Amino acid sequence: GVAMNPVDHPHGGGNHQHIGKASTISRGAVSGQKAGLIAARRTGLLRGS
Amino acid sequence: VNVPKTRKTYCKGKTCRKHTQHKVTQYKAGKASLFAQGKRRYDRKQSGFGGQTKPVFHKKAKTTKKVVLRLECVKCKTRAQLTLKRCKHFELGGEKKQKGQALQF
RNA sequence: CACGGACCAAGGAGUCUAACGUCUAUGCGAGUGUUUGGGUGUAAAACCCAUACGCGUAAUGAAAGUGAACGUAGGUUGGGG
RNA sequence: GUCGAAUUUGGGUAUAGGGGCGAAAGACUAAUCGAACCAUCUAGUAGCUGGUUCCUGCCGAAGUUUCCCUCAGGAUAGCAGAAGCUCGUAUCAGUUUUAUGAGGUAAAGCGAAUGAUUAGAGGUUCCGGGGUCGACCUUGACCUAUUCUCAAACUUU
RNA sequence: AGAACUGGCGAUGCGGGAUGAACCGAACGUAGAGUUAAGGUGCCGGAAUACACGCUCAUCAGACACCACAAAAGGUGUUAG
RNA sequence: GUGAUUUCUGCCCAGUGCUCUGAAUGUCAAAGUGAAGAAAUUCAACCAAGCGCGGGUAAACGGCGGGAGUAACUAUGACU
RNA sequence: UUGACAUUGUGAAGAGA
RNA sequence: GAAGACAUUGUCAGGUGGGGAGUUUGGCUGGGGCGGCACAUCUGUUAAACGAUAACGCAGAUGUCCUAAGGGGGGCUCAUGGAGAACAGAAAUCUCCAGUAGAACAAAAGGGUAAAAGCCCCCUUGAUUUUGAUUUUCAGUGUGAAUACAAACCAUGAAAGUGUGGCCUAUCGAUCCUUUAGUCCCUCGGAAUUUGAGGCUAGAGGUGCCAGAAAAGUUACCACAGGGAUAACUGGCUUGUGGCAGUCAAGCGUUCAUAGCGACAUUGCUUUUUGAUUCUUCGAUGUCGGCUCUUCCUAUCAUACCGAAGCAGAAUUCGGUAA
Ligand SMILES: NC[C@@H]1O[C@H](O[C@H]2[C@@H](O)[C@H](O[C@@H]3[C@@H](O)[C@H](N)C[C@H](N)[C@H]3O[C@H]3O[C@H](CO)[C@@H](O)[C@H](O)[C@H]3N)O[C@@H]2CO)[C@H](N)[C@@H](O)[C@@H]1O
Ligand SMILES: NC[C@@H]1O[C@H](O[C@H]2[C@@H](O)[C@H](O[C@@H]3[C@@H](O)[C@H](N)C[C@H](N)[C@H]3O[C@H]3O[C@H](CO)[C@@H](O)[C@H](O)[C@H]3N)O[C@@H]2CO)[C@H](N)[C@@H](O)[C@@H]1O
Ligand SMILES: NC[C@@H]1O[C@H](O[C@H]2[C@@H](O)[C@H](O[C@@H]3[C@@H](O)[C@H](N)C[C@H](N)[C@H]3O[C@H]3O[C@H](CO)[C@@H](O)[C@H](O)[C@H]3N)O[C@@H]2CO)[C@H](N)[C@@H](O)[C@@H]1O
Ligand SMILES: NC[C@@H]1O[C@H](O[C@H]2[C@@H](O)[C@H](O[C@@H]3[C@@H](O)[C@H](N)C[C@H](N)[C@H]3O[C@H]3O[C@H](CO)[C@@H](O)[C@H](O)[C@H]3N)O[C@@H]2CO)[C@H](N)[C@@H](O)[C@@H]1O
Ligand SMILES: [Mg+2]
Ligand SMILES: [Mg+2]
Ligand SMILES: [Mg+2]
Ligand SMILES: [Mg+2]
Ligand SMILES: [Mg+2]
Ligand SMILES: [Mg+2]
Ligand SMILES: [Mg+2]
Ligand SMILES: [Mg+2]
Ligand SMILES: [Mg+2]
Ligand SMILES: [Mg+2]
Ligand SMILES: [Mg+2]
Ligand SMILES: [Mg+2]
Ligand SMILES: [Mg+2]
Ligand SMILES: [Mg+2]
Ligand SMILES: [Mg+2]
Ligand SMILES: [Mg+2]
Ligand SMILES: [Mg+2]
Ligand SMILES: [Mg+2]
Ligand SMILES: [Mg+2]
Ligand SMILES: [Mg+2]
Ligand SMILES: [Mg+2]
Ligand SMILES: [Mg+2]
Ligand SMILES: [Mg+2]
Ligand SMILES: [Mg+2]
Ligand SMILES: [Mg+2]
Ligand SMILES: [Mg+2]
Ligand SMILES: [Mg+2]
Ligand SMILES: [Mg+2]
Ligand SMILES: [Mg+2]
Ligand SMILES: [Mg+2]
Ligand SMILES: [Mg+2]
Ligand SMILES: [Mg+2]
Ligand SMILES: [Mg+2]
Ligand SMILES: [Mg+2]
Ligand SMILES: [Mg+2]
Ligand SMILES: [Mg+2]
Ligand SMILES: [Mg+2]
Ligand SMILES: [Mg+2]
Ligand SMILES: [Mg+2]
Ligand SMILES: [Mg+2]
Ligand SMILES: [Mg+2]
Ligand SMILES: [Mg+2]
Ligand SMILES: [Mg+2]
Ligand SMILES: [Mg+2]
Ligand SMILES: [Mg+2]
Ligand SMILES: [Mg+2]
Ligand SMILES: [Mg+2]
Ligand SMILES: [Mg+2]
Ligand SMILES: [Mg+2]
Ligand SMILES: [Mg+2]
Ligand SMILES: [Mg+2]
Ligand SMILES: [Mg+2]
Ligand SMILES: [Mg+2]
Ligand SMILES: [Mg+2]
Ligand SMILES: [Mg+2]
Ligand SMILES: [Mg+2]
Ligand SMILES: [Mg+2]
Ligand SMILES: [Mg+2]
Ligand SMILES: [Mg+2]
Ligand SMILES: [Mg+2]
Ligand SMILES: [Mg+2]
Ligand SMILES: [Mg+2]
Ligand SMILES: [Mg+2]
Ligand SMILES: [Mg+2]
Ligand SMILES: [Mg+2]
Ligand SMILES: [Mg+2]
Ligand SMILES: [Mg+2]
Ligand SMILES: [Mg+2]
Ligand SMILES: [Mg+2]
Ligand SMILES: [Mg+2]
Ligand SMILES: [Mg+2]
Ligand SMILES: [Mg+2]
Ligand SMILES: [Mg+2]
Ligand SMILES: [Mg+2]
Ligand SMILES: [Mg+2]
Ligand SMILES: [Mg+2]
Ligand SMILES: [Mg+2]
Ligand SMILES: [Mg+2]
Ligand SMILES: [Mg+2]
Ligand SMILES: [Mg+2]
Ligand SMILES: [Mg+2]
Ligand SMILES: [Mg+2]
Ligand SMILES: [Mg+2]
Ligand SMILES: [Mg+2]
Ligand SMILES: [Mg+2]
Ligand SMILES: [Mg+2]
Ligand SMILES: [Mg+2]
Ligand SMILES: [Mg+2]
Ligand SMILES: [Mg+2]
Ligand SMILES: [Mg+2]
Ligand SMILES: [Mg+2]
Ligand SMILES: [Mg+2]
Ligand SMILES: [Mg+2]
Ligand SMILES: [Mg+2]
Ligand SMILES: [Mg+2]
Ligand SMILES: [Mg+2]
Ligand SMILES: [Mg+2]
Ligand SMILES: [Mg+2]
Ligand SMILES: [Mg+2]
Ligand SMILES: [Mg+2]
Ligand SMILES: [Mg+2]
Ligand SMILES: [Mg+2]
Ligand SMILES: [Mg+2]
Ligand SMILES: [Mg+2]
Ligand SMILES: [Mg+2]
Ligand SMILES: [Mg+2]
Ligand SMILES: [Mg+2]
Ligand SMILES: [Mg+2]
Ligand SMILES: [Mg+2]
Ligand SMILES: [Mg+2]
Ligand SMILES: [Mg+2]
Ligand SMILES: [Mg+2]
Ligand SMILES: [Mg+2]
Ligand SMILES: [Mg+2]
Ligand SMILES: [Mg+2]
Ligand SMILES: [Mg+2]
Ligand SMILES: [Mg+2]
Ligand SMILES: [Mg+2]
Ligand SMILES: [Mg+2]
Ligand SMILES: [Mg+2]
Ligand SMILES: [Mg+2]
Ligand SMILES: [Mg+2]
Ligand SMILES: [Mg+2]
Ligand SMILES: [Mg+2]
Ligand SMILES: [Mg+2]
Ligand SMILES: [Mg+2]
Ligand SMILES: [Mg+2]
Ligand SMILES: [Mg+2]
Ligand SMILES: [Mg+2]
Ligand SMILES: [Mg+2]
Ligand SMILES: [Mg+2]
Ligand SMILES: [Mg+2]
Ligand SMILES: [Mg+2]
Ligand SMILES: [Mg+2]
Ligand SMILES: [Mg+2]
Ligand SMILES: [Mg+2]
Ligand SMILES: [Mg+2]
Ligand SMILES: [Mg+2]
Ligand SMILES: [Mg+2]
Ligand SMILES: [Mg+2]
Ligand SMILES: [Mg+2]
Ligand SMILES: [Mg+2]
Ligand SMILES: [Mg+2]
Ligand SMILES: [Mg+2]
Ligand SMILES: [Mg+2]
Ligand SMILES: [Mg+2]
Ligand SMILES: [Mg+2]
Ligand SMILES: [Mg+2]
Ligand SMILES: [Mg+2]
Ligand SMILES: [Mg+2]
Ligand SMILES: [Mg+2]
Ligand SMILES: [Mg+2]
Ligand SMILES: [Mg+2]
Ligand SMILES: [Mg+2]
Ligand SMILES: [Mg+2]
Ligand SMILES: [Mg+2]
Ligand SMILES: [Mg+2]
Ligand SMILES: [Mg+2]
Ligand SMILES: [Zn+2]
Repeated sequence: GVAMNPVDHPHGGGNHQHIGKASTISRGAVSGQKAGLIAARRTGLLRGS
Repeated sequence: VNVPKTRKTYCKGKTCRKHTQHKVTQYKAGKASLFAQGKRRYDRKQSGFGGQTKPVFHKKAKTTKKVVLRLECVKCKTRAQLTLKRCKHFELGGEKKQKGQALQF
């Protein structure tokens, strides 16, 4: 999605390739806004066994 | 400005037309009841769909507001309204200044 | 060294409508308007007509209201005839 | 460039316009795509370009005032045409004369105020401060009459 | 670039400035004759290669408002003072 | 999201988001109750999520400084 | 998503100013 | 079997909601933008001796402040300087003389004022009621501000008088709505009483883009109507800037102004620099450099002929006719 144009995906903002706003979306988010880490409780590398 | 809490001025009371003593208060506007016709016309407009209807002011350039002095007749009880010029600070019954005083402390 | 126009013919752009202002012509005139309708007919014409209605004959107040002669319907100064 | 596989391909079939479809170019969706094609609302609105059809006769402008989300536009007054009407030299006049006001520009003034500005001379500080000596000379500060040159925001005149 | 006053151009041809929005002269029905303006009168070109006193010789002389540029500084060129 | 293999992937959760069987009365609708009223109404209390508070979270979006002291010529600054 | 009202019937304890 | 008056379905209510829908995102402007306010105003000057008068002209100022810094009376006279007094010194408080304003009057500036308009003290609330007229701006509308009255009712002083805010020139606000006071008034139209509401007059809450919309961005994916009223090449005026050259000759050059040079100044040219401007072209004049080729300029690098030298020769340097 970060590779598309803004029409095709919220990520699709260009001129560099970056998401530009938090990649963690709410649960109460609306169809069409939900892309990326959806209900995400936490994020990043864990190493939790 | 500093104004006194009392002044002797002409009264329009039909019982006494002459300079009387007046309790000098300051104006504050009322609660603006919901049943004034405009407000129930507005709430009509405001309903349904179509979002905001009457405008919403934004561009305000005023620092102050004009100070309206209500004067209540001590005897005949009838109130009259008087308005001041613009001021940033207004106190009624403020402490009169005094000349020649040592600059304090 | 700004734009349209290679040429010819034909076509090609301030209209009608409703409500109005000034002005003018006309009818009648403190009145006026036959044509909604009816009568009538040589039949969309022409001719004719009741009741109404519209505007005018009073203004002024937001409104309840009130409602225009002291005087040859006034005084002074002009004024054509 | 690739050429035995994410290979090339027929036909059948599916997804349709703020929709599809996209190994992502805003690409593709019938020579049409940063929103298809068709008809209608639609003679859409245009302070913006363009055009606007016979002849003669008389008169004859404006780009200024004020207000405007006013500055390529309006309203407004002015300039202009027409229609006239009341009267017949009543009244006037982009002119002078005489009488009587008002003005502070040009010029002028700075040994007048103000502000600026060159030069000496005289006179108190007996110094503001240091020296020469167990009070005399420099420095400045003031003061007096002079001298050169200035003013849109100086000025008697 | 921007004000003041008036005159103009625009909206206007005519004669003059060769040429030309705005300069000079003059403003315009159709014509004849006379006279002029501004400008001209060697030849182009209508009009004295007119009269008069001087000055000027330039191996880019100069030649007429607006107007189509030249300065300081020099010259034992020549002229007057 | 990143983009084979190898190797490594640091610091920062204050912000913007995401997330939490985390303290609260702080704010907080409509229905509901209470008070006053002849009623229309006014006035209160109580109160959901949310906000507000608190916790976590950067292979979430993203961030990684300006100053000065300081070692025997100078210089630099392992040090504060 | 949250509350209310209605779909909405039948019972029991034990608690709130 | 599970599940159970939960849930689901329904209707309101609060929250969330660029996923989606609309819409919007000033003006002036030596192009736009950025800045700025020349957008509402005030003083001085520009302004050309009535009045008016422009530029993003020059020096400044305003969105305030004051129960007195308003109103009246009275006494008094201020800047500043000289000469004089325990500590007391430059600076304390006291005195006399001088003192046309050289001070003060909120503030910008200008004007105005000396038995005051200043300082000081005394009393008051004309910073009030009513409602018209007049001046500035002007359309002779509004608004702001102001002037002279009338009708009341007050202050002040012995009084005559003066006072309708601040000595004068600036210090501000429509309709719609809300709101408060006033008249105790009108109306809710089948008739009444109360509550509520709607009026009349007068204030306030504000529009500073100040005659008064309710408003964020991006587009190199772009679009339309126009514009040479307008920027980005040429060309045109200008020549500050850039380039080139004069004049005077203090000085340089051992000596010696000028062989060769040249400060302070000053007169110029040029348009292969850059600006300034915005006339031409926006229904289109192909935008850098190079290559190629022609021709012109001369402010001459070489070459021909020369003059000068601080030219012995050699070299060099200055110059003339030369493109
Ligand atoms: N020659 C005398 C001088 O000039 C004048 O005197 C007289 C005339 O020269 C002067 O004429 C002036 C004229 O200059 C200029 N146009 C101004 C003004 N409009 C004229 O004056 C006249 O104007 C019109 C009539 O024309 C009248 O309505 C007006 O009342 C009258 N004063 O009008 C003056 C009175 O009739 C000045 N008053 C004065 O300088 C002095 O007397
Ligand atoms: N006023 C009458 C006229 O005065 C004229 O004379 C004028 C001048 O001569 C005279 O100037 C005198 C001067 O003469 C005398 N020697 C010195 C004196 N200070 C000057 O005085 C004048 O100038 C000074 C400024 O210099 C001003 O401050 C002063 O007010 C002014 N009057 O001032 C006079 C004007 O005030 C003529 N004599 C004549 O036309 C007639 O008499
Ligand atoms: N040159 C002397 C010194 O310079 C100044 O003073 C000089 C001037 O300022 C002063 O000039 C005169 C004066 O003589 C005379 N008596 C009084 C006059 N007002 C002064 O005027 C001076 O100032 C005014 C502006 O205020 C100027 O307009 C005027 O041109 C100027 N001369 O006199 C001095 C000589 O002309 C200093 N004030 C002072 O130290 C001392 O006098
Ligand atoms: N080379 C061998 C000889 O030397 C000769 O000698 C010449 C050179 O040494 C020197 O000439 C110089 C030259 O060096 C330099 N590069 C150019 C400069 N313009 C010349 O200058 C000379 O010659 C020119 C033109 O002829 C003259 O106008 C000038 O007066 C003269 N000084 O000066 C001599 C001529 O005056 C020539 N170079 C050459 O022709 C001859 O055969
Ligand atoms: Mg892309
Ligand atoms: Mg998006
Ligand atoms: Mg992006
Ligand atoms: Mg990109
Ligand atoms: Mg890119
Ligand atoms: Mg990347
Ligand atoms: Mg990335
Ligand atoms: Mg987002
Ligand atoms: Mg009485
Ligand atoms: Mg409703
Ligand atoms: Mg609703
Ligand atoms: Mg009042
Ligand atoms: Mg007032
Ligand atoms: Mg041309
Ligand atoms: Mg065109
Ligand atoms: Mg053409
Ligand atoms: Mg063409
Ligand atoms: Mg054609
Ligand atoms: Mg053509
Ligand atoms: Mg042909
Ligand atoms: Mg008619
Ligand atoms: Mg028939
Ligand atoms: Mg009738
Ligand atoms: Mg009566
Ligand atoms: Mg009678
Ligand atoms: Mg009469
Ligand atoms: Mg008579
Ligand atoms: Mg390849
Ligand atoms: Mg191969
Ligand atoms: Mg296929
Ligand atoms: Mg469709
Ligand atoms: Mg759309
Ligand atoms: Mg679908
Ligand atoms: Mg593909
Ligand atoms: Mg793209
Ligand atoms: Mg096609
Ligand atoms: Mg296609
Ligand atoms: Mg394409
Ligand atoms: Mg598009
Ligand atoms: Mg299609
Ligand atoms: Mg087709
Ligand atoms: Mg049409
Ligand atoms: Mg239509
Ligand atoms: Mg229209
Ligand atoms: Mg326009
Ligand atoms: Mg506006
Ligand atoms: Mg045009
Ligand atoms: Mg007109
Ligand atoms: Mg007329
Ligand atoms: Mg006179
Ligand atoms: Mg003067
Ligand atoms: Mg003047
Ligand atoms: Mg002068
Ligand atoms: Mg003089
Ligand atoms: Mg003075
Ligand atoms: Mg003074
Ligand atoms: Mg001396
Ligand atoms: Mg005299
Ligand atoms: Mg000009
Ligand atoms: Mg003039
Ligand atoms: Mg002229
Ligand atoms: Mg004309
Ligand atoms: Mg003419
Ligand atoms: Mg001619
Ligand atoms: Mg000529
Ligand atoms: Mg001519
Ligand atoms: Mg002349
Ligand atoms: Mg001849
Ligand atoms: Mg001549
Ligand atoms: Mg010439
Ligand atoms: Mg030329
Ligand atoms: Mg010459
Ligand atoms: Mg000469
Ligand atoms: Mg000579
Ligand atoms: Mg000689
Ligand atoms: Mg001689
Ligand atoms: Mg990632
Ligand atoms: Mg990649
Ligand atoms: Mg990391
Ligand atoms: Mg953080
Ligand atoms: Mg955080
Ligand atoms: Mg946290
Ligand atoms: Mg509630
Ligand atoms: Mg309940
Ligand atoms: Mg929860
Ligand atoms: Mg903690
Ligand atoms: Mg951050
Ligand atoms: Mg830094
Ligand atoms: Mg650091
Ligand atoms: Mg440092
Ligand atoms: Mg450092
Ligand atoms: Mg250091
Ligand atoms: Mg240390
Ligand atoms: Mg150190
Ligand atoms: Mg060290
Ligand atoms: Mg060291
Ligand atoms: Mg360090
Ligand atoms: Mg260091
Ligand atoms: Mg540390
Ligand atoms: Mg629910
Ligand atoms: Mg519940
Ligand atoms: Mg229930
Ligand atoms: Mg239960
Ligand atoms: Mg959204
Ligand atoms: Mg949108
Ligand atoms: Mg603009
Ligand atoms: Mg913009
Ligand atoms: Mg700007
Ligand atoms: Mg105005
Ligand atoms: Mg004003
Ligand atoms: Mg003037
Ligand atoms: Mg004047
Ligand atoms: Mg007095
Ligand atoms: Mg004195
Ligand atoms: Mg003085
Ligand atoms: Mg006073
Ligand atoms: Mg003053
Ligand atoms: Mg004064
Ligand atoms: Mg006096
Ligand atoms: Mg009296
Ligand atoms: Mg009075
Ligand atoms: Mg006032
Ligand atoms: Mg108001
Ligand atoms: Mg009201
Ligand atoms: Mg009342
Ligand atoms: Mg009733
Ligand atoms: Mg009723
Ligand atoms: Mg009532
Ligand atoms: Mg309002
Ligand atoms: Mg508004
Ligand atoms: Mg505006
Ligand atoms: Mg602004
Ligand atoms: Mg305006
Ligand atoms: Mg947009
Ligand atoms: Mg540009
Ligand atoms: Mg130059
Ligand atoms: Mg030039
Ligand atoms: Mg130069
Ligand atoms: Mg050159
Ligand atoms: Mg020497
Ligand atoms: Mg020599
Ligand atoms: Mg340069
Ligand atoms: Mg142009
Ligand atoms: Mg140009
Ligand atoms: Mg063209
Ligand atoms: Mg073009
Ligand atoms: Mg072409
Ligand atoms: Mg060509
Ligand atoms: Mg092309
Ligand atoms: Mg170019
Ligand atoms: Mg030459
Ligand atoms: Mg040579
Ligand atoms: Mg060379
Ligand atoms: Mg020698
Ligand atoms: Mg050599
Ligand atoms: Mg050589
Ligand atoms: Mg040379
Ligand atoms: Mg050649
Ligand atoms: Zn009373």
